[PDB]
Amino acid sequence: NIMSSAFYQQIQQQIEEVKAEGLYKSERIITSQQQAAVKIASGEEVLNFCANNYLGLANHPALIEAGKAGMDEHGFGMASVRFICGTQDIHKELEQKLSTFLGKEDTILYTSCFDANAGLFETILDKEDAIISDALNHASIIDGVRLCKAMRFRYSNNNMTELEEQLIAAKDAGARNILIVTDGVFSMDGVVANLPAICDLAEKYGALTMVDDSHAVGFMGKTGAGTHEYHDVVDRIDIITGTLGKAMGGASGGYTSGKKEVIEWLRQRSRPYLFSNSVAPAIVSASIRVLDLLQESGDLRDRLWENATHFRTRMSEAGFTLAGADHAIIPIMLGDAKVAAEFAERALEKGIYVIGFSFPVVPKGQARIRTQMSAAHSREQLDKAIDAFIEVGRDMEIIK
Amino acid sequence: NIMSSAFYQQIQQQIEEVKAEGLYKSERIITSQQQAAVKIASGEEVLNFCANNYLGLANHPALIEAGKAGMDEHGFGMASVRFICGTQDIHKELEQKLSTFLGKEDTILYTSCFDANAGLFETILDKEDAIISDALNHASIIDGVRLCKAMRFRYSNNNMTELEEQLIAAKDAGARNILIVTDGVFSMDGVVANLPAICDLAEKYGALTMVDDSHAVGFMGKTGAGTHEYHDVVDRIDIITGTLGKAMGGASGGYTSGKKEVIEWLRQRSRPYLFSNSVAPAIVSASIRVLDLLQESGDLRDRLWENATHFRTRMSEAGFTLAGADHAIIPIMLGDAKVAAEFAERALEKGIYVIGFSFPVVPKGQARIRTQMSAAHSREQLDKAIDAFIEVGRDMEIIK
Repeated sequence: NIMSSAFYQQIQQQIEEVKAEGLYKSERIITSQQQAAVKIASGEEVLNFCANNYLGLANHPALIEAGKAGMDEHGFGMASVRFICGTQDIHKELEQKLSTFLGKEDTILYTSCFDANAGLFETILDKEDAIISDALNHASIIDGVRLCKAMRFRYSNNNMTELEEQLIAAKDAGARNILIVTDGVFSMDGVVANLPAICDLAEKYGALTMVDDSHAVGFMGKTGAGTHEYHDVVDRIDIITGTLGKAMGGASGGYTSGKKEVIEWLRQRSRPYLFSNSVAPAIVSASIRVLDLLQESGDLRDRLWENATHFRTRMSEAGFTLAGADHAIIPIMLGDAKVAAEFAERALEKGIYVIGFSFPVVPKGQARIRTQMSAAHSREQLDKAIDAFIEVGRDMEIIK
Repeated sequence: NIMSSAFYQQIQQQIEEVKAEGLYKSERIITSQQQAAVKIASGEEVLNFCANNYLGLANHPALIEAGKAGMDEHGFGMASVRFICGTQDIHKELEQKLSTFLGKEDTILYTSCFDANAGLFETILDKEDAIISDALNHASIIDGVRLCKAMRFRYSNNNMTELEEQLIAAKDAGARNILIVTDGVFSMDGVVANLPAICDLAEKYGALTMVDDSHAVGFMGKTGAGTHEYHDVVDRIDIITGTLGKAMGGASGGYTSGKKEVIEWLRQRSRPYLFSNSVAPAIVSASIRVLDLLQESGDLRDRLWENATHFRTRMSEAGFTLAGADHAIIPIMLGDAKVAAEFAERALEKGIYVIGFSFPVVPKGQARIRTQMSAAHSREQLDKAIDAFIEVGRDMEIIK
């Protein structure tokens, strides 16, 4: 417009500062499908070690055929919200299937877990209530709590002592309902949350439990229901949120599961559910097929855990410092941010695709490179990757 | 448990209160594809007049086959965000295609327009800035503004005088940047916003303009770019948000379009873009096919507008009071809430699916039934609908 010139100038300045601080996120164009071997625009094939394709279902032919079948049987889109004319039979079918898979009474579907978390806390909790969140919760949970008028309390990561202290402070504040929100798996450390201690403190202080099993559902546990099956704390965890964009396929969608009263109140008052388009029939059909496929074979889970144990053993032997325990997310702790950036660059030169993270996302100087295992990797590709990692670590004067 | 029971009991009380006021939203299961004739679980075929399938693309065979082609070429899902390893070539292709279709420099894709509005205001405007919103903006815009630390200003619907007053109050308040947010089409009145007067006031007071063309893109305008093409105010509107869940297919997805600096800053800082899964390849391929198909024939637009003119003329003759102008949304103004509910029930008995709206969404007593035209309706089905509507109006002592 007129004054716009100054406005965009400020934005450009900010962008340039982001480039100066070394935090500019650049997207790498992919020309192939989502699998273990990915083709970039430069023509090179690289081994992908930074995708949430834990079970390799993002290119599974059964899911592709189920999506085609869904598009032929129920159409491409709904072009309406759920309560008007966007609810098909496959939606309720997937909801019942998810409720039985997770062991809850009912579920409600969103187009993403971001909107599932955003539309939960404000719909349930008033000013009288209180929310107690782990300090390292996901950004969607943080924004959803920001939309909630409840009393807000945080406790440092996995510090059950601070959790009990904040519970006491919540009771003293006169809180009606108290909700404890936590990720099932902290997506930057590869550590599973201490669910038994949380449930015990909840029963001690009479509080509700919410778990975000986005990085857990599909393979964590005996049936892969999530971390609530990992610690055997089903029926003690009240609300469970999750996504389909991780192990459960990798397309899109989210869900919230709990007793029918909460789910009805969500269908009546959750703003993303009322003012956003319904879930596409292809994704719903593919997710139903995902649930069936996970009921048919635990082979992919065993492959993933074998890959994880092999990676952890071979990388711990070579002198690398690894974090986390008992999960497909294995971070390589590097310390300095520039070291993490150079490690990612060099590993890309050797044909391995990884991503490092520094200050605004993880503390300084605890810079790390988050490698993510996958059931699509074979020990040929795994060993090629691990060898490349050890080569880069030796070249950078890291491991000796 | 115990406190769980009390919590769910209070929730049940709230649900029962919602049922007492006659505001319980119930979902009707659909067994057929999304088209003009929809089959419910009771076996009946009904004519749908409450879906945003303006061009009938929700069941278009070209989009279904293009989605199958996309799933075969680029997979089912990405299982990663855009800046990690979720950006394919088709994503950037669709972004450039949309930027040229809308006449903007660049676009950015989200999994829904809800997240597009939620991730815009907080990313751009600080406390130094100010936002001036139409009092009747969509819920997604409201939630996005709620996340912004800027000064908040409202002006009554289409009241350019109050808009100028709030612009003056914002300049006097010392606002650095001022942004005027508005829907292109108000989805409850069928009225297009007074974009020329808004642009004139913005140029007078040096303010940015944002338009949410969700109910406009695809058919409003000469090429269907949106209401900014309707009023010929491209380059005068700075930012445009929109969805693909309406005329552009009806599946899911959203976008924000503007100058390249803003889109870069969004790719670097928009929280839903950084912490939510990328758009599925099927939807992206189908949207590219949508843009091509809309550039290949203006037949669907002509069918939609012919249906709209026929409906408005024949319903205005029969004595009905219709609102709106120059849009596929035609509200039948009924006044009383019980009248709107009974009209919807009776029209459902006649085999027509419509939805009425009363107090918390539209003023009392301005109850209305929002009929939405579609290029999938044929004059056979359209005339059957209008006959049913006139029958209901005669039975209810409304029209005489």
